[PDB]
Amino acid sequence: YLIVEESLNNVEIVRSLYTKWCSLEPGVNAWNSFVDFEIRQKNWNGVREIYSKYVMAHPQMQTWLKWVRFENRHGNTEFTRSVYSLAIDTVANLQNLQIWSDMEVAKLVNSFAHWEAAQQEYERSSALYQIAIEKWPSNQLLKAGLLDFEKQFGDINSIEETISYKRKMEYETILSNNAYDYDTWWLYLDLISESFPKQIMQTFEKAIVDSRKELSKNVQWKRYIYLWMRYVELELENSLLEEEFQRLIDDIIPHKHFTKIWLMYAKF
Amino acid sequence: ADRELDKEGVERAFSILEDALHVPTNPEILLEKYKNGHRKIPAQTVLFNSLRIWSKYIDYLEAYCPKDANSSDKIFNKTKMAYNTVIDLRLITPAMAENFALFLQNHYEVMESFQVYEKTIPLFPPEIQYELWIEYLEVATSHQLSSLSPEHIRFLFEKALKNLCSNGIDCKTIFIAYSVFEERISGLISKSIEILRRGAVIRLQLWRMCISKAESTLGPSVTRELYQECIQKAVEFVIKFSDFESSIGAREILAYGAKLLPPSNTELWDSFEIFELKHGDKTYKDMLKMKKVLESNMLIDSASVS
Amino acid sequence: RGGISYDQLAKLSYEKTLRNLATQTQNSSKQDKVQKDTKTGKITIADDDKLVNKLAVSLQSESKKRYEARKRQMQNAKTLYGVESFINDKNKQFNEKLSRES
Repeated sequence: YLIVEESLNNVEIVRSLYTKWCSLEPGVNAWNSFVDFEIRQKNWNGVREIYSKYVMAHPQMQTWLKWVRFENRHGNTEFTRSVYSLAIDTVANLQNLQIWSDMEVAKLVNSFAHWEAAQQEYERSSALYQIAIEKWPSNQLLKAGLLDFEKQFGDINSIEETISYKRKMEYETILSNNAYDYDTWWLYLDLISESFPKQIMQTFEKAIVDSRKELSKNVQWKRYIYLWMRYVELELENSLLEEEFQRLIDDIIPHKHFTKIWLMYAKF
Repeated sequence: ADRELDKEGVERAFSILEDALHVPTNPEILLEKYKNGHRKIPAQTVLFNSLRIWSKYIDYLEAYCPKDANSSDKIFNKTKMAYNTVIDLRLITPAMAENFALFLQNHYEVMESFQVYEKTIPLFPPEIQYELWIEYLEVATSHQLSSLSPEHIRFLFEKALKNLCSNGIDCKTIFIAYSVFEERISGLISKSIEILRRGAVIRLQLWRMCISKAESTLGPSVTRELYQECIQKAVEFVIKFSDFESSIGAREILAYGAKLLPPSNTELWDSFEIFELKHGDKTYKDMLKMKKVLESNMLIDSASVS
Repeated sequence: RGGISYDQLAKLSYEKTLRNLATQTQNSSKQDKVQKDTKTGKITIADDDKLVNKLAVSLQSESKKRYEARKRQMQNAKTLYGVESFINDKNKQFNEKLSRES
């Protein structure tokens, strides 16, 4: 019906035909040929009305991101962020319906941010990553896509702040999977001692010395020992040295109160 | 441009060439309407697209900037916006993307040159990213101004190393750069499982062999696990490597000679292996002759099968 | 790989004829309503007779072109293969059809 009325240059009959055909919700081949029809006719106000209806017929990001590929092709900045504001609110407004996946919402947040980076407003690029991670703490892809934005456009202390978290989650998930890989402990502790000094920093050192029997194992405890020792220390030292010591207790009594704690740790 | 650069100043050479490079409002529509236009739309409007115009414009800027620029100067602010406009126009070739990152590192803008590698790798296809990841990972570990944390350098490898072996490239160097730097900043032999992954990706024999030398320095308990995993033409070479490991630290080696000869055709190199294992001793030419006897009998059995 | 579905094939045939209609307007440009009778109920549309002619000619041209592009395929494929035993043309087209199965 269309290409005959295209051939007759009856532009008002293909438009009336497409309005009916897109009312019966047929699929994405019809709408994409209907937005390509108005580009031919230069009706820019009409094709913007279609994408208002096209996102309501096919709610999915490749229809929303097609509409921002339309607007960024024309460079109208006032219209593009209006579509960007409508796209990210509808994900928030319709969160409970569960129709956009975690990988799917990450494409919207990243394409919003990388457009704001090209519009020289880095403070809007940066703040939306915080609202999206808080608004969705579940999806790791939006958190990980937050990092690549800081890598490209952020100042170096901000990257190191965020880098320390992704390394924290990835060291945590290997050690929960792999039982005794003692070389990842000696970095995971030093991940927290370097950049995560806090109650967690002490706590993991408990959680490590929980996991600590190998020759490969016990020197990790030596690390936790001095990590504790650099900062009780005798009390945990006696609990670990209980592995078995008659000569040790005779060595302990002669040089514990007589000489130090460092002498006490020498027995261990 | 070239006649005016000699007769008049380079500022005059910029100004006649600035008029070429106005990026008006929208390059996507103008590029497409020019390509779809059947010779009617002039190329006066889509003159910004031309790479040749940009490179020799930039090469005037990068030659005119002083050796110490330090971002206070107008020209270093001018050549950086002219370089960043090429990346935003997306017409940047990978040798030109190196020339800008090199440009920032000479003028002490090192921590912004890591942004330069970061922006462009996404845009390029692999087999070209491998040459940018060498220059990016090397500045991270070798250049003196780059003060990046050891968990940040390890991010730059295992973001690349996972991404770049996913599309499928040999990646012999990146494994070694993640292997070499681990002693200079961290200083433990986690190197093996970092380099085992080179041997077992999903050349490779030349990554597996040099490192199984390295743990014989440290400790024999993590050598012998590799000797087992090393054997699981190329298969025959792996068997030879296992025999060498046995010599460093003999019955397991001879039985391995059998396992390798039974791995595959010819097997004379394996005979050289067992002969090497026999020669290594400072006991009786009896087990050796028995060995050659067993190998000869196996060859006779193969002839019977044929 | 694989085949193309009918909804996808109809779009590509839709897109191809638009490019034929685009260049037809470009080759033309290079050289230089609705009335509803209330009594009958009928609707009448006034349109250019040239564009009705160009619609009618192009469909005949596309019909002849596919008629000739298949006719040469009939004459070529008859004179390609003669190795396997046949009896008539219907035997030849069937045993070739067995070759596309494997």
